[PDB]
Amino acid sequence: GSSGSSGKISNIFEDVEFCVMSGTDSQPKPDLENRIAEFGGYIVQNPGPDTYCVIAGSENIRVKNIILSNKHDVVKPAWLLECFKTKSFVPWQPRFMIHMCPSTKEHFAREYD
Repeated sequence: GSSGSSGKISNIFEDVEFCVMSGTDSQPKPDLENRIAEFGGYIVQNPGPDTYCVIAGSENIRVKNIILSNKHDVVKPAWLLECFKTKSFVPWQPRFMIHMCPSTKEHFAREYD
């Protein structure tokens, strides 16, 4: 709907969709969902053509389906924290990303070397 003077912490995730499948002990699944939004981010249920990426700390039923399709990329729920603690858009890392399309993974392969 509409709004007035929103009280968002930052806009780092401005116009950025987010889909959380599962979280961790310290932080529950619906943990980042709330935060992200506060940082000017969008939270959906199912990943689509207008989705940045997925956030999954482990492998689950739903998460799997997304993996099989090999269309989107999976990321750990921790990477999100680094942004909440530094209030900035932290650069993707090989330790945070769990699954990356064959078009993106290739790029990382080089970096490793």
